Order: sequence, then C-alpha cells, then structure tokens
Amino acid sequence: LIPIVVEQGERAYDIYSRLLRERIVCVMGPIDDSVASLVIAQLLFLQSESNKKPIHMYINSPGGVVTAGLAIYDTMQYILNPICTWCVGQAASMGSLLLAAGTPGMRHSLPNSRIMIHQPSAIQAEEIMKLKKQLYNIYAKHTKQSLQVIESAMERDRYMSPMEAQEFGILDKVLVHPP
Amino acid sequence: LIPIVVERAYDIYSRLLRERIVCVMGPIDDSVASLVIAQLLFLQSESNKKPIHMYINSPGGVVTAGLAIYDTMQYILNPICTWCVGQAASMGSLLLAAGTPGMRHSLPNSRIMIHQPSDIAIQAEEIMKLKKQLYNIYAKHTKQSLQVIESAMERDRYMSPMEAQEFGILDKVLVHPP
Amino acid sequence: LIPIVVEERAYDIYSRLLRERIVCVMGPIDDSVASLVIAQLLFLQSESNKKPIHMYINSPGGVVTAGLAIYDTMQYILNPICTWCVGQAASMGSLLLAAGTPGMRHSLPNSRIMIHQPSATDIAIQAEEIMKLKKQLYNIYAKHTKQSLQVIESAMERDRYMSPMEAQEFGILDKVLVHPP
Amino acid sequence: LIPIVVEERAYDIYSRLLRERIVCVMGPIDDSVASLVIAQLLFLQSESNKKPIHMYINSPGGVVTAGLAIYDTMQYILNPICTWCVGQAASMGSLLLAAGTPGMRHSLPNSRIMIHQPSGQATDIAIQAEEIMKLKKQLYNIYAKHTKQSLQVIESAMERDRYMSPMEAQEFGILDKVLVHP
Amino acid sequence: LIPIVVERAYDIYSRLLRERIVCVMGPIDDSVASLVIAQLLFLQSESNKKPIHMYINSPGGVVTAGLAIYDTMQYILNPICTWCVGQAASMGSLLLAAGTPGMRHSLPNSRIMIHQPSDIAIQAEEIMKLKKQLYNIYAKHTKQSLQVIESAMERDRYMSPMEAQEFGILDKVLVHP
Amino acid sequence: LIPIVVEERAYDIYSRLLRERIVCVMGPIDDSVASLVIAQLLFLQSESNKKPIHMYINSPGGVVTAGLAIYDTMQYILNPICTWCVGQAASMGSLLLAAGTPGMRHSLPNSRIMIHQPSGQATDIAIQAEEIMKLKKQLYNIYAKHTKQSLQVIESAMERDRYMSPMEAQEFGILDKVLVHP
Amino acid sequence: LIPIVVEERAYDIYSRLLRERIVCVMGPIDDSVASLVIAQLLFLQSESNKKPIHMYINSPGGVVTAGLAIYDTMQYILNPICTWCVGQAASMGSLLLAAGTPGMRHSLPNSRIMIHQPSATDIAIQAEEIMKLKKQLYNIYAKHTKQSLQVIESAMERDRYMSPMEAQEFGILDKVLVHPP
Amino acid sequence: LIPIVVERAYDIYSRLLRERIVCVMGPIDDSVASLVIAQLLFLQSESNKKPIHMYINSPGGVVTAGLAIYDTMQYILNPICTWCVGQAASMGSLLLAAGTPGMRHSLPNSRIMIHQPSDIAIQAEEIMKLKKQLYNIYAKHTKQSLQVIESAMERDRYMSPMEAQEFGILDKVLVHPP
Amino acid sequence: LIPIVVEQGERAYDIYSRLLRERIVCVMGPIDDSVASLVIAQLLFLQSESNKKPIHMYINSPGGVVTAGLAIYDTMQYILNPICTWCVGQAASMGSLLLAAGTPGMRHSLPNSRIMIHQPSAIQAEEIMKLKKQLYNIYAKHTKQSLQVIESAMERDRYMSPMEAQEFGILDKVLVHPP
Ligand SMILES: Cn1c2c(c(=O)n(Cc3ccc(Cl)cc3)c1=O)CN(Cc1cccc(C#N)c1)CC2
Ligand SMILES: Cn1c2c(c(=O)n(Cc3ccc(Cl)cc3)c1=O)CN(Cc1cccc(C#N)c1)CC2
Ligand SMILES: Cn1c2c(c(=O)n(Cc3ccc(Cl)cc3)c1=O)CN(Cc1cccc(C#N)c1)CC2
Ligand SMILES: Cn1c2c(c(=O)n(Cc3ccc(Cl)cc3)c1=O)CN(Cc1cccc(C#N)c1)CC2
Ligand SMILES: Cn1c2c(c(=O)n(Cc3ccc(Cl)cc3)c1=O)CN(Cc1cccc(C#N)c1)CC2
Ligand SMILES: Cn1c2c(c(=O)n(Cc3ccc(Cl)cc3)c1=O)CN(Cc1cccc(C#N)c1)CC2
Ligand SMILES: Cn1c2c(c(=O)n(Cc3ccc(Cl)cc3)c1=O)CN(Cc1cccc(C#N)c1)CC2
Ligand SMILES: Cn1c2c(c(=O)n(Cc3ccc(Cl)cc3)c1=O)CN(Cc1cccc(C#N)c1)CC2
Ligand SMILES: Cn1c2c(c(=O)n(Cc3ccc(Cl)cc3)c1=O)CN(Cc1cccc(C#N)c1)CC2
Repeated sequence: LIPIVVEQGERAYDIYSRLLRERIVCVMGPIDDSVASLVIAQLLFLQSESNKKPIHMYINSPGGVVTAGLAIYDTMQYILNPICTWCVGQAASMGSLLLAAGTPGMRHSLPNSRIMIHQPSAIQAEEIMKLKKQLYNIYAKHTKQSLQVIESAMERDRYMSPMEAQEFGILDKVLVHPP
Repeated sequence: LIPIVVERAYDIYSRLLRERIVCVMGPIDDSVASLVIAQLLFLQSESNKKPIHMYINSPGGVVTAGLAIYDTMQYILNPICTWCVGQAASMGSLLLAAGTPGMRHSLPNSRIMIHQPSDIAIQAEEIMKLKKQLYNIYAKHTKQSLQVIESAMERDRYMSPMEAQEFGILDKVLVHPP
Repeated sequence: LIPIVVEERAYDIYSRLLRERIVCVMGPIDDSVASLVIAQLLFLQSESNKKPIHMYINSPGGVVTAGLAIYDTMQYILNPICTWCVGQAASMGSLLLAAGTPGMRHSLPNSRIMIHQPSATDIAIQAEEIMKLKKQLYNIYAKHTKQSLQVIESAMERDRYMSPMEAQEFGILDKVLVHPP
Repeated sequence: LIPIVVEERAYDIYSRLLRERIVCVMGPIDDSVASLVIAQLLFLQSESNKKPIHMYINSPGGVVTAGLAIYDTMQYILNPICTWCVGQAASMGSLLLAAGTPGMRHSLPNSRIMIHQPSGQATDIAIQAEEIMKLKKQLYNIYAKHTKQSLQVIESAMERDRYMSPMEAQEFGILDKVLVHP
Repeated sequence: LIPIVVERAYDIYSRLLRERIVCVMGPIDDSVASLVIAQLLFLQSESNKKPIHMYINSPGGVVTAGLAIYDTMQYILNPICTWCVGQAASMGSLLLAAGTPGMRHSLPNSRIMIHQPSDIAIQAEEIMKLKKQLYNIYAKHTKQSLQVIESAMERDRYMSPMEAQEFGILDKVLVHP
Repeated sequence: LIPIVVEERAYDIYSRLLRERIVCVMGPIDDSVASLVIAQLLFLQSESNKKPIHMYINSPGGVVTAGLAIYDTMQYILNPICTWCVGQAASMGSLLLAAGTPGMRHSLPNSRIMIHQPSGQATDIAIQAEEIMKLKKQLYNIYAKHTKQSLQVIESAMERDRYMSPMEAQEFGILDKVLVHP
Repeated sequence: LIPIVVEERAYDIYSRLLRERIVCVMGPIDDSVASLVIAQLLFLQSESNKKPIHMYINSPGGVVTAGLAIYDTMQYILNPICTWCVGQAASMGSLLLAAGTPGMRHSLPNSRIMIHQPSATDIAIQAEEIMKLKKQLYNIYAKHTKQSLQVIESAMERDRYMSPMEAQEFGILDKVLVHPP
Repeated sequence: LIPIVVERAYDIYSRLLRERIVCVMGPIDDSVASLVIAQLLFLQSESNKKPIHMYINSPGGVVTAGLAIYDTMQYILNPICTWCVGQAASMGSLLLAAGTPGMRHSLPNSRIMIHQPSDIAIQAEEIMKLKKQLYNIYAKHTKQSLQVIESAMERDRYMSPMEAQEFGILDKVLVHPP
Repeated sequence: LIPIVVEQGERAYDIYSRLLRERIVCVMGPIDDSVASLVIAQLLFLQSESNKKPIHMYINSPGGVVTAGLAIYDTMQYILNPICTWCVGQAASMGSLLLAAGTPGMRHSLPNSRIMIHQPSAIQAEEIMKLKKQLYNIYAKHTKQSLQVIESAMERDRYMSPMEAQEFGILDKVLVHPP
C-alpha cells in the first residue's frame, strides 16, 4: 500500500502525489496507453505550475508500446520546461528513448543501471518498419550519432553500462552522490 | 487491511514511515523499488543527517529492482541502519550488507543467504554481467576478496546471523536493545 | 464488513482493539501477517515499553521464517506479553503462544494446541536448511516449555493435538481460564 | 450496497446494529468470522459488563474450532446473551444457539435447527482420526451441557440426519422461546 | 469419424492420396508443412511425371511454414495442379498461384486473397524480409510487376475466381468437370 | 490425420520416410524430441554403418541440452549425415544444420537461418548464471568448429538479432549448397 | 508420433530398442517412469542374467523414492549395466548414471552432469525424513564415486554442473567418448 | 506408452502378469482395487498353489479400496510374496504386511510408514471405525500388541527396511537374490 | 492400463473382458446412466449364454444416480439367472441396494467391507420423496424388514459392518475364504 506523508498549514498527501509536488514524474514498469496518459497529464500539469522550472523524470522501465512511448516523447519535446531524466534500475526499448530525450546535459543514470536501445521482439510489415525508422531518427537526433551507427547498435541484443551509454550519447552524467 | 493509530491519524505503515522506517517486505520488483526509493528520497529531504532505518524480510526479487534500491541507498547521504528479520536472501542480503558500516543488524533467529537462487528475457552475457555486479557489490561491503564471494555465493545454504557477521554482511546481532 | 465503533472518535473494531493494546494473530502466518504484527508490536512499545501487550492467537501455523521474526520481535521489545489461545494454535501459532511472558500465557477451555509441525519458507530450500529451521524450533520450545530436547523432539513427532490442560502441563501454557478472574 | 443510516452521526446499517448491541452470525463460520464476532463481544462487554447482548444466528455451520472460539467467548463474558434463530442454525450454528443464556434462547416460527454435524470445512487443517472425534466428544459435552440431555441422547440425536422445528428445538433443550410477535 | 473405404481398406484420406491428391486444409503451420512435404516427396517417388493435385481451402498461416511447402513444390519435378476450394488467403493463395502454369484451378464460388492479415518473435527487418519474399514469389508466378504486387497486396479485400484469373493467381475456373 | 501409404506392407507416411533413411527435425527441440531422433539415428546406423542419413530440419530451436544430445549423436555415428534446411533453422536448429557432414549441408532457396540464440525453453531446469554461459561457450565452440570461423566472429554474429539467407548461411560456413532442383 | 521399423516383424522404434537391451531413462522420474524402467530391467534379466543392459539417461531428476527404487533394482539384478549420459543427468539422474557397473559408465562429450539436488516424495514429509533421503544419497554417491562423505557432502552444495571430464575425475563417470571405439 | 515384448506379443505389463506379478503403483483408489483384484482372482484360477508376487510402491490411498485389496489377498489361497520398492506408506504398508508370513520383502533403500497421513464425506465415528480396522489388521500381521500399533502408527516418520523388519511388517531385506 | 490375459485354441482378452467370460459383472465406482447401460448390457448378455447359470455382481460403490440404480435393479429382477452379489470395499446408497437385491441366500460381503443404506445428500420436492418411498419399499422387500424399520435405519448417517448388515437382512454370508 502507498504510504501517507504530511506537509507544513498542515496537509497530508500520499508519497507518490508528494513527488509530483517536487515536479518528479515516475515512468516505472512497462509502457502502455495508460502510463502515457498519466505521464502526459503530469507533464502538462507541471508546465502549468511553471514554464521554466525543470521537471524530473525517473525511468525504471523495460519498454512498452511504441506509439505510447512516442506519445510521451512528443509531449516531452512540446513542453517548455527542461527535463532532467534519471535512469535507475534499467531503461530498455522505449525506456531508453525517453531517457535519451531529456534536455541535453541533464540525462543521468545511477552507477548500476542497465541501458538498452535494442528493441525486444497486430499491424502490417511496412507499418512496423515505419516505426523503427522513426526510432532510428529519434535515437540519432539526441545521441548525435549517425543513422548507420544507430541501426547497427540496435541490432545487438545486449545492454550497456551507464559509462557506455554516456559515451554513446544516451545520457550525460553518471552520478553516485549529489554534487 | 491496516490498523489506524491516533497521534491526526495515520495507518500503522504511514506511522512507521514517520519514524523514518522503510519496510522491504517480501519479493522485490519495480513497484517495491519505486515505493522504497520514494520513501528514501522523502526521508533525506526531511533531514540528510538523521539516520534511516530499513527493515528487510525478503526472499529476493528482480535483480535490477534490487540494484535500483541499492543505488538510491548509496546516493542518499543519511546514515542507514539495515535490519534483518525472518530472512534476507538473494537481493535481500545485498541491501542488508549495503547499510552504513557498523549499523547493519539482524535478529537472532533469522536467516541470511547470498546464494542467488536459480524484467525481460536476457542473453547469457547479460546474466553474467548482472552476476558480476553482485560479485563486486558483495566483495565491497563485506570487505571479502572477490574469490571468496563467488565461492560463498554458490553454496546453496543459509547463514546464521553469527555466520553472516563473521562474513562481513552485518555488524550486530541483537536479542534485545542494549 | 468491519463495523464501526464510536468513542469522540470512530474507529473500525480492529483499530479499536489496538487502543486496548490487543494484537490479533488470526489465520495462517505469512510475511504480511508478520509485518503487520511487528508494526503493532513496535508501535505499542513506543506508547509504553512496560504496559503489557495482549496477543490473541487463533492460527494453524504458517511460514517458519515469517513466524520466527514475530517471535524475535516479542523477545526484543521490552513489554510483557499476554498470549491468548482461542480456537486453536498449531505449528508456529503455538510457538508464539508458548513464547509469552512466563506466567502470562493463557488459553480458553475448548482450544486445541499442537506443536507438531504439519507437512515453511518463501523459497524451496535444501534438506539441511529444513532441519536447521527444525533445530531452531527445538531450541525455542525447550527454552519456553522448560522441557528437554529429548521431550520436545519426540513430542513434535506425535501427529496429535493437546487439550489446554495438557499444554499447560507440558509447558506451553500457564492458565486455562473460562471467566474473568 | 450496505445502506447508510443517520442517528448527529451516520453509520452503515450494520454498525447501527452493533450500536444496539446486536452481533450477527450470518452464514458459514470461519476463523475470520470468529475473530470478527469475538471482537464485537469483548467490545460490547467493555461498554457495559451486565447489559445484555443480542446475537442473531442464521448459519449452516463452519469450522468447528472457529465456532468453538466464539462459544468460549460467550462463556467468558459476563453479559446475558440473547441468541435468536432466523432461517436456520445447523451444525455449529445450533451450538451457539444453545450456548445462549438459559431463558433467552429464541427462534422465529419458520426456522429449522440441526445438531447433526454434516460430514463450511470441518477443521482448519486435515487432521488425524482421533482428533476428529476429540472435537466430536467436545461437541457432545457442550450440547448435553446446555440441553441437560444425557450424552446417550445427544449421540443418538446427532446421528439422525434431520432438522428440527422450533418446537422440537424447544422440547429438546436447544432454545427457550418461539416468538411470533413482540 | 474418418470413414473406411474398400481387398484392402484405407481411411478416406489415405484413399485420396493414392489418387495423388494432397489436401492443404485449415491454417498452415510446421505440422501441416511437414505432412504436406512428406506427401509431395513420396508421390514423386511413385512417379516424377505423374501429376500431383493440391486441394487448398486455407486461411493462411506461418510464413516460413508455407515457404517450406512452396520450396518443396519447386523442388519436385511433377506437374502440380493447385485447386482452390472454399477459400485461399495469405500463404494459401501463394501456394495456389505456385502450381504449374495452366493447371491452377478454382471452384466458381471460392474467394482468393493475396493480402496478408496483420514461430519466434522477430525484428521489424525480418518481417520486411518476409514481405519482400512474398512480394517476389507473387511477382514471379502472377507475371505481374512488383509495383502491381506491392500495391494490390495491401488492399484488404478478397478476389473472385475470375478476378484472380485476371490477376494471374490461377488459370481456370471450373463449374463441373 | 497421418496418411497411410503402401509399399506388401503399409506404413504411415512418416514411417515410410524413415524407411528412406529420413529423420525429420520438425519444430521445437525438447527431451522427448531428442530421444526420438537419437533412436532413429542409432537404428539407421545399425542397418548400415556407412549409408548416408538425411535429416530434415525445420526448427526454431529448443532446449539446448536436448539439442546437444542430438548433436552428440550425429558426432557419434559413422554415417554421412545430409542436413536439409526448409522453412527455417533458428537457435539450436542451425547448430544441427551446421553439424552436418561438410559438403552435404543443404538448404532450399526461401529459408532463413539464425545462429543468434533467442533469450523452446533454454534449459530443462532454471540454472545459475555461470551454467548459462557454460552452455553458451559450448555453443560458441561447436559453431566455430563447423564454420571454421574464429571465436571472435561467432560471438559477434550470434549477438546480432537477425536471420540469414541461404546464401549468407553459405558464405559463413553454416551450410554448403542452396538447391532449387535436383 | 513414434515411427515403425520393420525387421519379419514390425515394432515401434522404442520397442525395437528393447530388442537390443536398451532402457531409456528420459525426462523427469516419477513412479510411472520407475515402474516402466524396472519392468524392462526385470524382463531383460530373464532373457539373460549376464548379457549387459544399456541405460540411456537424459534426465533432470525426479522423485527420490521413485529414483532409489530404480537404483535398488539395478543393484538387485545380475546383469552388468552400461549407463550412458546424453544431454544431461542431474539430481537423481546422475545417481543412476554413477550407479552403473564399474568401468561401464559413459557420457557423450557435450553432456552436463550435476549431483547437487535442486529445490522429492509423493507426500509432504517431515524435516527428518527429508534428510534421511539426503543421507541415503550421500551413502550411494560415496559408494560409487569412491569419494568420502566429506567430499560428497560439500560437492552437492555447489549449485553447479560438471563437464563429462570433471564427472569422470570425480567418480561418477568412467569413459567420455565421442565415437564407437 | 508401454514397450512390446515378443515371446505372440504382449506389452511389458501383460508380460509381467504372465510371471504372476501384480503391480501396486502409486495411489490406491477403487480403479486400482478393481484392477488388482481382477489379476488376483485370475492368478488363483490358473493355480491356487503357485505363489503370487505383488509389487508395492505406493504413498497410500482410499482406505476402503485398500481394504478391498486386503480382503481379496486374505480370500485367495495362494502364497503371496509382497515386495516393497521405493516406498510403502499408509494403505501401502498394510498390503505389504498382509503378505504370506515369511515372504514379505523390501529392497534396501526403500521406506515404510504405517502413520496414516491426515469415497464420500464421512462422520467422525466412521473414521474412528476405519482407523480401528487398521489397528486390528496391523496388530495381526505384525504380531505386535494393539497398544504398540496405535503408538507407532502415530509417529509421523518413516522406517528403514531394517526397522520395519524388527516391527514385524516384513521378513527379508534383500540387496541381491540369495 | 488394463492388462491382457491369454486363454486356451489360443486367444487373448483384456482382463476385464475375461471376468465377463466367468459371468462376473463389476459395479465399481459411482453409478450413472453409463454404468447402468454397461451393467444392463452385460446382465442381458449373460442371460443369453444361459438362463439359469448364476451371474456374479461385484459391488464396490459409494452410490450414484437413483434412477440409474433403479434401472440396474429392475434388470436384476427381470433376468432369470440367479445373482450372487459380493460386497468388497464398500456399498453405500445405491450400491447397498444392488447388494441387497441379489438372490436370497447369495448376497455376500468380505470381512472388512462397509455397508450403508443411508443415502448421502434438479427435480421438484414431491418427486424426490417419490424416489425415497420407492427405496423404502425395495429395501423392505429384500431385507424382510418393515417400512418403519427401513425408514429409521436410513436416517442414521453411519455405516454397517458386514455382520451388522447380514443380521439386518442386507446380505446373507460373510465369507473369508472359499468354502
Ligand atoms: C487546453 N490546454 C491545452 C494544453 C495545455 O497545456 N494546457 C495547460 C494545462 C494542461 C494541463 C493542466 Cl492539469 C493544467 C493546465 C491547456 O489548458 C496543451 N494541448 C496541446 C497538447 C500538447 C502536448 C500534448 C498534448 C496531449 N495529450 C496536448 C492543447 C490544450
Ligand atoms: C527534484 N528532486 C530530485 C531528488 C530529490 O531528492 N528531491 C528531494 C525530495 C525527494 C522526494 C520528496 Cl517526497 C521530497 C523532496 C527532489 O526534490 C533526487 N533526484 C535524483 C535521484 C537520486 C536517487 C534516485 C533517484 C531515482 N529514481 C533520483 C533528482 C530529483
Ligand atoms: C527507528 N525505530 C526503530 C525501532 C523502534 O522500536 N522504534 C520505535 C517505534 C516503532 C514503531 C512506531 Cl509506529 C513508533 C515508534 C523506532 O522509532 C526498533 N528497530 C529495531 C527492531 C526491533 C525489533 C523488530 C524489528 C523489525 N522488523 C526492528 C530499530 C528502529
Ligand atoms: C486487554 N483486554 C483483554 C480482554 C478484554 O475484554 N478487554 C476489554 C475490551 C475488549 C475489546 C474492546 Cl474493542 C475494548 C475493550 C481488554 O481491554 C479480554 N482478553 C481475554 C479474552 C477473553 C475472551 C476471548 C479472547 C480472545 N481471543 C480474549 C484479555 C485482554
Ligand atoms: C533420401 N531422399 C531425399 C529426398 C527425396 O525426395 N527422396 C525420395 C523419396 C521421398 C520421400 C519418400 Cl516417402 C520416398 C522417397 C529420398 O529418398 C529429397 N531430400 C531433399 C528435400 C527436398 C525437398 C524438400 C525437403 C524437405 N523438407 C527435402 C533429400 C533426401
Ligand atoms: C546396445 N547398443 C548401443 C548403441 C547402438 O548403436 N546399438 C545399435 C542399435 C541401436 C539402435 C537400434 Cl533400434 C538397433 C541397433 C546397440 O545395439 C549405441 N550406444 C551408445 C550411444 C551412442 C550415441 C547415443 C547414445 C544415447 N542416448 C548412446 C551404446 C549401446
Ligand atoms: C516372479 N518373479 C520375480 C522377480 C523376477 O525377476 N522374475 C523374472 C521376470 C521378471 C519380469 C519378466 Cl517380464 C519376466 C521374468 C519373476 O518371474 C524378481 N522379484 C523381486 C524383485 C527384484 C527387483 C525389483 C523388484 C521390483 N519392483 C522385484 C521377485 C519376483
Ligand atoms: C465366478 N467366479 C467368482 C470368483 C472366482 O475366483 N472365479 C475364478 C476366476 C476369477 C477370475 C478369472 Cl479372470 C477367471 C476365473 C470365478 O469364476 C470369486 N468370487 C468371489 C470373490 C472373492 C474375492 C473377491 C471378490 C471381489 N470383488 C469376489 C466369486 C465369483
Ligand atoms: C430383443 N431382445 C430384448 C431383450 C433380451 O434380453 N434379448 C436377448 C439378448 C440381449 C442382449 C444380448 Cl448381447 C444378447 C441377447 C433380446 O434379444 C430384453 N428386452 C427387454 C428388457 C428387459 C430388461 C431390461 C431391458 C433394458 N434396457 C430390456 C427386450 C428385448
């Protein structure tokens, strides 16, 4: 059960509602059209509190529906707030894409995270390759890698260390403690 | 369901949180990781110097989710007292040993096992990669050499709190509060 | 449905029991029941480390590791603990009952008490770990009943139950009582 | 949906019943039903150590030890206990029914009462043969106690697989009154 | 119950196979493929010039399972008469159009579809490889262009036996013999 | 229904295939599939210690140890083994495919071949991490053995999550011929 | 589908294996697999109490009591027994493999052999019965491998597998071979 | 499925029956009772003097069905050799002890338990009635006193073939044929 | 699996078909409309082999459908052959009725059997009491007890020993060995 915390005059929120107070948005678990709705709702709300106050996106996800992930991505690029993305636990498939789509220089990962841009395996065939050529362009955009490099990197069924993903362009800093 | 205590009224688990106590009950997954990390960061923003007591009674769980909780432990600046009740096995023993040195406790009749019992389908080198991270993290907080960790992590057996204290997993074995 | 009692304030009846320092160990024992009991044990202790807690037990048993944690917390906390057996107390339930403060372990007249372990852990475990559990149970039963290891070992082999009078004679119980004295 | 009434405060209809010192024993009796009923019994005793408690039984039976825990709590508390039988009180339902205070064990006209124990579950774990009859002789004693019938009469009656009318349940010692009106 | 027909006695389907008939019925998988191939190779052993008849009433199935049947049809030397009963969609019509030219028949009420309704989970490039193979096999046997194949194969509709003859899936539409 | 043919005797079509020294490896490879195939392999060897055996593979993979038992039996027997790939030979399917006798490892044109091991079940019991790679290096060795590729090349190729055409599978050392006709 | 081979007579391929005195211990081991193996062991013995029987093993394990019965029958019958490990031989499967006639226990090159018991009986059993099983396994492994109780006890704690060469060195196997010699 | 032996051809279980061998494999119910009794009466009509070998590897079963097989044993006039392999518990140990005296065998590593582990819903006195029949039958074939049976039938434990031979359940403990 | 036995020129039957050769009919397990069909088929067949050669009915049953049991009973009274009924294991509810409906003086039970004429507990109420008043009359017919005695005996949820059932009229002899 989700616990309750008390603020200070006095009011009490559940601890997850309290992270949204600190402009923290959690992207935990697999991604579908409901996670997309919840995340977009919180991303458009925190922009209403301030257009320039940064938002923090915690990503601990194995992937999910591609269109639902693109939906969260398109809302990320839309809003004006900078977004600090934090990779904790793992970020694979659609998860690493939201991770790599943070504001340049604010994409982080904790030391022991695992990062994967390879996509683990009904619509027609050409619509699936349409999706991948989009993911090829987004990953290239934010990593600053070429379409050649992104295509072959997504072929390798394997994970990256935080240091690997940083020197690939996925994230920017690998923190251990607050600076 | 949960009883209600009166101080304003919380339930007994929100009241536990008001005492800076974080429970790690049973199997560990991404939801347990999300809920524990949320309390961990909440407890630090209230005070980065007051310790955080973390109760562990778990048979293990998803390795990444456990590593997620481990890194949040290492991130936050508070002293952290880890407590082992009932058992702490697999990912549970790692969080148990990841407490602040000199503050890792266990109750007398509990059990501790670092043998990893055998979120998506994973290739062979990544399971070896994750097994290697557990090797490093265990050898670091137990001060044991790496060759001693891999051998011990392989005997499919449990340790008594006395045994686990000799190994360097925990520090005190308390029957009552001294 | 859990009813409401109004005292002013309005609790559900189980919350109101905690206002009288009563902790119910009902049904089988898993880690959820363990975590719930320990939460009320550590909470009631901070309300008063010397006011006695009352532990109603009506249980067939449960996970050994989840049960030993409850026992270890009972030995930890400073409060004296009155155990009460209604209905039954079998497997690990009797171990909690026998582990009350000496002289404060009770049972209602028509209860059934068994220390024989039927059939235990959240994970499948090796044969030597199953018996390490059993030898820990032997030590706890010998400690609180003041019986020998020879007697505890052969008593748990009897796939039978004990009357509240037999259990009092064996050492699990102190006072079988039918009315408030 | 459980209705909500208003007495100012507003409970549900069942919390409103408990405020009248009424404890329902509806349906099969298990461990959770036992601790639920027992909690109300000790609560209503703390509010008054001699004000009567009314206990509605419409039960087909259930776990014997769970019902024995309820029976032992009735025997524990000081209050007069007014047991009422509507619909039916079979198996352990009739044990609590007879376990009321002598004089105020009631029933409504069109109910049925059975002391024959149908072969809810019998025990909370599958038990040995000698344990099954240890309970049965415990039931034999508790029945013969509140009926003032001989153990030879309880044993034969519990063998016959049949219900009893409220008037039969009266002439046997199970209950005291068969009311139609107040 | 599969009935018996008669100095010997086979089940009715075993009787059909001595007439050199092969029934591709229902969905197509590796079991259907392994059963059809064992019959295609056996019948060629009896004679590599005697024709073989393939009754097809199929809604489709696994691509690699179907391509194995098609690959075996190309391997064996016998002329192959594909017959379309009820329906032939997805891999079923590709088997139908793979018969010997001039010997691909259809009953007058059948429905044919080359559009593919949307063993291991696989990448997006492997599905497109599959599609390019179904593109080239259709283009090979319907003497149509890859523009005409790719375009028509992505309209979600059925053809009539006369329509399928216009396109090049089959050659003949019999009403009686 | 499995058809019945007539050669006088009359088998089913699959027993008729076995009388042609043809052993099918259809679909996923498990323990029962292994002992079934191995039994045919040793049988066809006793009938003739040097007459070739034809082995049809249309398999997506399966239990590694089960396929390793089949691979070890091919290595055991004396006969030339003619492996054929129709449809696909993924995971351990391509291991047996490459495990044919050098020279007579064939494929049909429209097949696919994958050596990347998809993450049937991997092992017959859930095993430790070091055991999972002990199998993987065993696969690395067996692949590089029959392809005469370096272990560095096998490791990179098995990492890429993709199939290979028969012509790719030829230029890599997996098979020898890509037949369209006899 | 089990094919047919025609010899004249026509058997299914598994029946034809028995004509060559081959007994397949495939898959997990329950009492059905035990009763089937023992039937072919007692039958092949009456055909010739001295012609060797061949025991193909590819098993992850199974019921301990069902497995020990197969072992006891192997020790009973007069025939020498060649054991063969293909694929794997884990838990009780390796115990049958190690219990071949000394000098006639084989394994193909790519097999995996484990004596560590994972996680056993048709009924839930007490902790002392689980270890009595384990101490019987210790005696059988020490007997056939000629290793000591100290080594068998610590080897079964290693949750790992053995190569056919390690198992030959440990005492479970005699001859790893890749071709007919 | 069952292999086929050639002598005419049976399967290996009909071939076992041709050797006057009756299997009692696994749990005992009315179908196992019907099949075993059918072979028992069939074997007697072929010869009421040639012995009948009965293999027991069972965890118990329905008490009535086991009593059904017990009474058919006592009915037929043949000598009966009972064999315990793997285990013989609950109803299984009764049939094991119900063999012809001096001909009850067990293989070395098997287990034997008379503790009855705890066809329609049954009242309390009938379960006591059935428990009493097991008491009498055990005390009769083990020559043990009744008070010794009820105590032993209650320790939730197994006996080694040596133990069960001391108790009087079986007679010989053979490792090979002597 | 049902084993095979060989007769003697030579032919092989399954062991259950071989008991029908010896005019043995098994009534094992619960009774429904299929057991009734099988038993009536074998009872009418053995009468075709001989009108006077006795038939043997083995009964090891807990009960079953009342109408399906009456069906087996009505065929029993119809055929001319005497019927030796043997109670092995148990005979409760409809099972004890077929047991009690054998030829007078040929109803047996082995020593350790359990016998129950009490009926363990969709049609209208009056059709159920119609059924019981039939079972009251059949049990009275063959036991030679009165309707008073049968009604109260079926009230007691309990079993009878073979010696009890013999001295009640249910069976005639309790054998231990062949005479
Ligand atoms: C009416 N409206 C609209 C937008 C907005 O941002 N706000 C301010 C707002 C929003 C939520 C809250 Cl809780 C408080 C204040 C507003 O009021 C933005 N929409 C465009 C848009 C852009 C990106 C993603 C989605 C989705 N899916 C939709 C247009 C309408
Ligand atoms: C915005 N923000 C951020 C952090 C923080 O600690 N606090 C103070 C705070 C936190 C919770 C509450 Cl309820 C009240 C106050 C805050 O406000 C820490 N993040 C970094 C971080 C560190 C370790 C694990 C994860 C994960 N997964 C993320 C960065 C953002
Ligand atoms: C921080 N802390 C700690 C303890 C305590 O008793 N209290 C007072 C308290 C507790 C709950 C509440 Cl609701 C209100 C006040 C506290 O505040 C006791 N812990 C050790 C311990 C002892 C026995 C069992 C377990 C478990 N599992 C853990 C150490 C930390
Ligand atoms: C601490 N305590 C105790 C009792 C009591 O009656 N009251 C007053 C009370 C009770 C409930 C509430 Cl809601 C409010 C006030 C109290 O405060 C009675 N226990 C003995 C007992 C008797 C019968 C059944 C069980 C069970 N199972 C237990 C002993 C403890
Ligand atoms: C040994 N052998 C072989 C073949 C053959 O056609 N015949 C004659 C034969 C076949 C079946 C039967 Cl029942 C009787 C006679 C033969 O004897 C053809 N194989 C290659 C092949 C070709 C097309 C598809 C697959 C598949 N999948 C496999 C090679 C071996
Ligand atoms: C007794 N025996 C043995 C073998 C053999 O090949 N043959 C001839 C034979 C085989 C099957 C049939 Cl149907 C007819 C004749 C024989 O008779 C081969 N075994 C060694 C072996 C080799 C490869 C895999 C396994 C497995 N798993 C086992 C040894 C025994
Ligand atoms: C009657 N009898 C008996 C035995 C025997 O070996 N044979 C020869 C025989 C067996 C099967 C077949 Cl198909 C053909 C001939 C025989 O005839 C061996 N039994 C003792 C025994 C030994 C080892 C395991 C078990 C088990 N479980 C049982 C005693 C009886
Ligand atoms: C007709 N009849 C009868 C019996 C007999 O033994 N035989 C010879 C026979 C039996 C089976 C076969 Cl395959 C071949 C020949 C026979 O022919 C034995 N019954 C008495 C009985 C004894 C013990 C258990 C049950 C049961 N349940 C029944 C009486 C009838
Ligand atoms: C045509 N017919 C009829 C009967 C008969 O007994 N037999 C001789 C026969 C029967 C079966 C076989 Cl295998 C061999 C020979 C015959 O031929 C008896 N039916 C009356 C009847 C009596 C009792 C129960 C049922 C039922 N349900 C039916 C009338 C018809």
